[PDB]
Amino acid sequence: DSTECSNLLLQYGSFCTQLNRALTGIAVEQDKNTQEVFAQVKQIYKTPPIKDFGGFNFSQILPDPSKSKRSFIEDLLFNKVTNGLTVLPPLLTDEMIAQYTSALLAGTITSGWTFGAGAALQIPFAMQMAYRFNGIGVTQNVLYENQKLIANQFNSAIGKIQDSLSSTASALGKLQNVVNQNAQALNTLVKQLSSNFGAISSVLNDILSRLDKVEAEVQIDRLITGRLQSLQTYVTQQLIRAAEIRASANLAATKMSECVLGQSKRVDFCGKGYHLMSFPQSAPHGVVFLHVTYVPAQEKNFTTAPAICHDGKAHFPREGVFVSNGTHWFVTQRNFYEPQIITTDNTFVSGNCDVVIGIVNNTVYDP
Amino acid sequence: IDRLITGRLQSLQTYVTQQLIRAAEIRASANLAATKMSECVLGQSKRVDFCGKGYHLMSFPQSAPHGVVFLHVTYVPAQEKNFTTAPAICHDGKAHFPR
Amino acid sequence: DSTECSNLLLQYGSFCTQLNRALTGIAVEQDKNTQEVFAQVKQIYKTPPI
Amino acid sequence: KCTLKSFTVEKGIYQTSNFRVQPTESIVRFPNITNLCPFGEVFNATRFASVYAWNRKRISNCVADYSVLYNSASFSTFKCYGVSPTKLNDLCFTNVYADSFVIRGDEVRQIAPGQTGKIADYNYKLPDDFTGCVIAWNSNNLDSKVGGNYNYRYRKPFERPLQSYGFQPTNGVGYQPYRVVVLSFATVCGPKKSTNLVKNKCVNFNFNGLTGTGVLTESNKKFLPFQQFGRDIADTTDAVRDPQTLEILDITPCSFGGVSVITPGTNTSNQVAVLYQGVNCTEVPVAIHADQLTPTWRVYSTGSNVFQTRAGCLIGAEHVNNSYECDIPIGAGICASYQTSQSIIAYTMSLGAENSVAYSNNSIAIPTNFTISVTTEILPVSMTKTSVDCTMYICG
Amino acid sequence: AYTNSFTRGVYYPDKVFRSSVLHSTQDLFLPFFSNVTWFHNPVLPFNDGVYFASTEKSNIIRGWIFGTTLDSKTQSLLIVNNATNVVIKVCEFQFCNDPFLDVNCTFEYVSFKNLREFVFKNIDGYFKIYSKHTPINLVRDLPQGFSALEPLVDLPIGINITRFQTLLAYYVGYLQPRTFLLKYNENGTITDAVDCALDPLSET
Ligand SMILES: *[C@@H]1O[C@H](CO)[C@@H](O[C@@H]2O[C@H](CO)[C@@H](O)[C@H](O)[C@H]2NC(C)=O)[C@H](O)[C@H]1NC(C)=O
Ligand SMILES: *[C@@H]1O[C@H](CO)[C@@H](O[C@@H]2O[C@H](CO)[C@@H](O)[C@H](O)[C@H]2NC(C)=O)[C@H](O)[C@H]1NC(C)=O
Ligand SMILES: *[C@@H]1O[C@H](CO)[C@@H](O[C@@H]2O[C@H](CO)[C@@H](O)[C@H](O)[C@H]2NC(C)=O)[C@H](O)[C@H]1NC(C)=O
Ligand SMILES: *[C@@H]1O[C@H](CO)[C@@H](O)[C@H](O)[C@H]1NC(C)=O
Ligand SMILES: *[C@@H]1O[C@H](CO)[C@@H](O)[C@H](O)[C@H]1NC(C)=O
Ligand SMILES: *[C@@H]1O[C@H](CO)[C@@H](O)[C@H](O)[C@H]1NC(C)=O
Ligand SMILES: *[C@@H]1O[C@H](CO)[C@@H](O)[C@H](O)[C@H]1NC(C)=O
Ligand SMILES: *[C@@H]1O[C@H](CO)[C@@H](O)[C@H](O)[C@H]1NC(C)=O
Ligand SMILES: *[C@@H]1O[C@H](CO)[C@@H](O)[C@H](O)[C@H]1NC(C)=O
Ligand SMILES: *[C@@H]1O[C@H](CO)[C@@H](O)[C@H](O)[C@H]1NC(C)=O
Ligand SMILES: *[C@@H]1O[C@H](CO)[C@@H](O)[C@H](O)[C@H]1NC(C)=O
Ligand SMILES: *[C@@H]1O[C@H](CO)[C@@H](O)[C@H](O)[C@H]1NC(C)=O
Ligand SMILES: *[C@@H]1O[C@H](CO)[C@@H](O)[C@H](O)[C@H]1NC(C)=O
Ligand SMILES: *[C@@H]1O[C@H](CO)[C@@H](O)[C@H](O)[C@H]1NC(C)=O
Ligand SMILES: *[C@@H]1O[C@H](CO)[C@@H](O)[C@H](O)[C@H]1NC(C)=O
Ligand SMILES: *[C@@H]1O[C@H](CO)[C@@H](O)[C@H](O)[C@H]1NC(C)=O
Repeated sequence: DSTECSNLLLQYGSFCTQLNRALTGIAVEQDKNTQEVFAQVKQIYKTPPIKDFGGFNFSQILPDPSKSKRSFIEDLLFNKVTNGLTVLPPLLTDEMIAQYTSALLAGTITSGWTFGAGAALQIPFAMQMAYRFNGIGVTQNVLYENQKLIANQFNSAIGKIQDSLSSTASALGKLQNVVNQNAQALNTLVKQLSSNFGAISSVLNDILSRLDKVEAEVQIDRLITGRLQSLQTYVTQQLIRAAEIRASANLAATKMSECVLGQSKRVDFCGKGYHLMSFPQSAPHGVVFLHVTYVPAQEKNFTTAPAICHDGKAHFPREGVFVSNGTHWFVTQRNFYEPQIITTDNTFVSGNCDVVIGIVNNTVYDP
Repeated sequence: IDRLITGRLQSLQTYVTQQLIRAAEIRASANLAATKMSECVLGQSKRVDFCGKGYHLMSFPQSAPHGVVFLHVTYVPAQEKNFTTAPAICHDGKAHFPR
Repeated sequence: DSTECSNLLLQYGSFCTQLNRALTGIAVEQDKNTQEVFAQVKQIYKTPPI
Repeated sequence: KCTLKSFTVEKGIYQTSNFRVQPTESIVRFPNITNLCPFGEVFNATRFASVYAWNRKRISNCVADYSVLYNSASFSTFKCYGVSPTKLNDLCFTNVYADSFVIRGDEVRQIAPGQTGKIADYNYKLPDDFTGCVIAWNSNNLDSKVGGNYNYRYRKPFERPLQSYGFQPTNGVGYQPYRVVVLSFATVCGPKKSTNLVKNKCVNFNFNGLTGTGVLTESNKKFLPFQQFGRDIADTTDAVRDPQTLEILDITPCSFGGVSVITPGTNTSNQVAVLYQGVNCTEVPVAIHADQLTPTWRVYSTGSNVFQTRAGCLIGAEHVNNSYECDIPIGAGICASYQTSQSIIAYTMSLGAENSVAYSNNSIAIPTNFTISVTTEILPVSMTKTSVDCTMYICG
Repeated sequence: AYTNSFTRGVYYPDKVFRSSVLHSTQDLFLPFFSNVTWFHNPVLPFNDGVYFASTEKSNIIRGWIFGTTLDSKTQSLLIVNNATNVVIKVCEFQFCNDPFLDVNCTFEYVSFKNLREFVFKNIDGYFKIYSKHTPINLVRDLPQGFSALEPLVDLPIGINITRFQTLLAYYVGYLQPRTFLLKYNENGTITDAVDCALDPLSET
């Protein structure tokens, strides 16, 4: 706010204007990035008063009216993150962001993927999980026969996440680095006001009070040059950093469209194992996904053969693999051991026994 | 003259640095457009909301200045009815599930 | 390695530190890129002899 | 229009200016002034020694009362080699060399510093470079002997052409005997003035020579006894001790922020609203174009439904009770638009219609029809190509 | 004879309040764990400035002399405590081995169970004194504990001090230009410090 300096700053033309046009480009983009991720839902879905989701217990990630009305886990995520400069508010408040994570979650719980392709269609949650099992090649009878075990494995796994997020902050390092980088950059920009840049003092009122004008203008132009270079260094760094955050916001928007609104078959995209579903939770400066996956866990060895010989015909399985326990032969679904008797209706024919390497002799049953 | 050489060189470095950052922003969009053409136009993508909202059927490329426009054909369900449902049926003491 | 020059460079303040910090962050990132691409495997699986 | 360099404006919000509250007055504080230099210890002794041959010594490490010395008629005359005594009241030296002694006025007229004659050259040696003055009174009142000037020699300041002075006892210091003295140059510095101390207003300030502008406020920091300034993490001064009243004042910035203009395009209307980003509406009618500047500007400062938001003070836009989709964004969930008879309105934006999905453990909904839908998507692919001959851009 | 200086001899470098923060600064400091000379007066060089201390239960130390020679040639600081006040003058004093007790003049001023510590330095012609007082159990060496010396006196007198001596158990160490990281507590006292050169961990 020194006028004698501001008159010299006019000599430099449009530099102290295209800087503001660049930081304005950054500032709008942060609201756009936030809207690409969360605003994928057309209507604010809300959960029923009853909670009979087939034995699954979402109460730790659904909204809590005693909390904004965030979930239990969203409160952990909000707790574990911790000179002419102006910070500006985001367009969406944290109370709006928590309504979008609520709506996405209430849609996914009551209506599966259907709200991502039209109006939300209600479905019983045990039947929704049978569709998620078919999506990974495990036959839907496997869910209903094991539903109370599967519900308890899910309920148990959510409990471990609360304990992990309670016990250490070290998981949220990706979000805490954004906060630390923003603070570190602004402190560095302010610290550089104290530097001389070869001028007789870094305090502008010293120069103006101690020197005659023809000498003072030479000193002030060093401070102008140093401070302008120190501000251009900050703005250039912020443009490079904002492109990294945009590449992450595009990935997060894609993870939400594919993992939450559907069932992605892209390997390791929605966490390790075969993907079942995922749930969004909000956090400071970002988003958290709870990816739910099916992992097979107790293998046995079996003998196998690519085909079977009956009445000269070579038989192949329709949807499964032939296996033996050493004395008998069965056809089995590939992702979970459920042996079935080998019949004309589990199999199909092509040609005779001569061409196939490793074909074996067994009875194929006719119902 | 050295002040003008210093000022004009710094003014050109500022332009070239912003164009290098803007070029990377456009290349990330060109790699996306090249992928939308390979997956949506040359195929039928199962990736939810990749090739338009609704279930994807096909899409058509149209040119535009400095870019490309995709016309995404999609299937959207309508006019639902409520029904009673059950996960399985008991016939002769055994549980049936739909294929 | 001139002392007379180094004492002048201190008056430009924090530029040298943030250059050293930028190239250090660049250097660490190359090891993370190389880890994420190749280290996707939980055990060193080995081929049978036949 | 001048911001965009265009006569036609598309719909949006444009930052056009910065608002910055001005300092209302200036506050100056220095300690309760003490240890003034005893100039009377020179100038009250002016009858004593021989003015062509006396010794002289430094006055130093005590405050130069030259402001009072300029106003006070403490001698029959005074004259200076440097500036006037009012200008000397702003100066300092390691010491002022000084002496007092009487002489015949025909010689003593040469004893003003920078003058002609044998005094300023030697007997009262003081060129025009002497940072100070000489002053005198008639010695015929007491300093002269029964024979006049014969009690002393006549031609440093008032200190060693000297010979036994001939001035007769019957007359004043301009030719007959003068009782006289002189004094001229980090320690002999003039006193520093001070004002009252003002709180809770944006002021310019100076404490002990530390300077700034800000809102001074009462504060609860506990400095150690010898500490005088407080600093924030990023070097920034944020508290001071008043040297007259040893309690601590906090320094806070004078309020400032971006000014943005909210507009439907010039095709739709010339009505606008203005947002003072991060300002509190109480502070707004200050610094830039405000309540004074006619129906062409004061409409956007004084009235037209002034309204307060978490983004800043907003002027010219009506607050509305409904919610709608966000047309032009403002911040913290506020958006604005031009609506029906038509005006600019500001409202909390609407996320979408709310919907209870009719879930129960045995109900499913199945679609009985479909719509084919064609969705447009647009993507950029290539910039305009360029190359620049910097030899020609730089040197022409 | 010599002793380990431990972490003694930090002092507040400026008249500024800072709270709950770590501040990094370069100044003339006593290096940590340096060798400090011990004595039972002998005439010593002043170098860049002196950390001085004594262990007391008797009040037998009464002052100091500083200058080039302090015998009629030129101005020299005589600094004395007489238990009524501290007394200072800068005269061209003339005396024997010292003006010790029975056990021009351009400026003047007025103001084992215990350890008394001081730092004396000259910068820009300002002669500066920092001080502290504490009880002790180690009547034999400097205690292995941390406390910061705080300013007293700050005189614009500009004299070329190059030698000094005590006026009648006491310890001498020399300041060196070093970088220190200083910890300010919630009340703006210095409460810990790192001598940045001391070891690789201190550089870290
Ligand atoms: C869902 O799981 C949560 C625990 O993760 C259950 O909440 C606890 O319930 C017991 C018994 O009412 C209380 O003692 C605990 O204090 C509850 N904990 C919390 C954090 O509220 C909850 O009861 C389960 N709900 C259902 C429907 O199974
Ligand atoms: C391989 O699987 C078959 C069918 O499960 C087993 O055959 C049955 O064995 C039980 C006794 O374990 C008998 O009671 C049944 O009558 C057998 N059924 C038939 C059709 O033979 C067979 O034991 C299994 N082999 C091994 C080594 O466990
Ligand atoms: C599978 O069964 C067929 C007969 O159904 C076996 O083929 C015959 O095997 C005998 C003994 O080697 C020969 O005498 C016949 O000439 C074979 N006939 C044919 C058409 O090849 C066959 O060997 C059995 N396969 C295995 C692996 O045991
Ligand atoms: C399969 O059998 C081999 C030995 O024949 C053994 O090394 C291997 O661990 C077995 N695997 C399982 C899953 O039992
Ligand atoms: C496996 O290899 C053995 C030894 O060469 C061979 O006899 C057998 O037919 C092969 N079986 C299959 C299924 O490839
Ligand atoms: C489905 O049934 C519920 C009551 O069970 C009703 O509220 C809802 O409007 C019905 N929806 C449709 C599409 O018929
Ligand atoms: C300054 O002088 C006033 C009286 O004029 C007195 O009340 C006040 O305590 C003094 N303050 C200091 C710091 O000497
Ligand atoms: C804007 O309005 C003017 C008339 O006021 C008209 O001539 C012009 O074509 C309009 N432009 C657009 C883009 O609508
Ligand atoms: C400052 O702004 C708040 C709202 O942020 C308002 O309630 C308050 O009255 C304003 N303060 C003054 C002194 O006008
Ligand atoms: C909006 O409604 C509230 C009551 O909920 C009322 O106090 C307020 O005056 C209304 N404002 C407008 C602009 O209608
Ligand atoms: C399905 O919708 C179309 C319009 O999209 C309508 O013409 C047609 O009659 C509907 N058919 C049925 C069976 O409802
Ligand atoms: C000097 O001090 C160091 C510790 O800093 C010590 O190792 C060394 O032995 C000392 N030298 C003498 C001569 O006492
Ligand atoms: C006394 O001070 C003068 C300068 O003011 C100097 O020439 C002289 O040598 C000094 N004498 C002594 C004894 O310090
Ligand atoms: C101690 O010094 C003071 C001046 O600081 C003086 O008045 C007093 O007489 C001195 N007393 C002794 C015992 O030297
Ligand atoms: C101090 O001594 C140095 C030479 O050692 C000399 O340059 C300087 O002028 C002296 N200053 C004073 C005040 O005697
Ligand atoms: C800070 O100072 C107050 C008195 O001003 C004292 O009561 C408190 O114990 C001190 N706290 C610390 C951390 O030293």
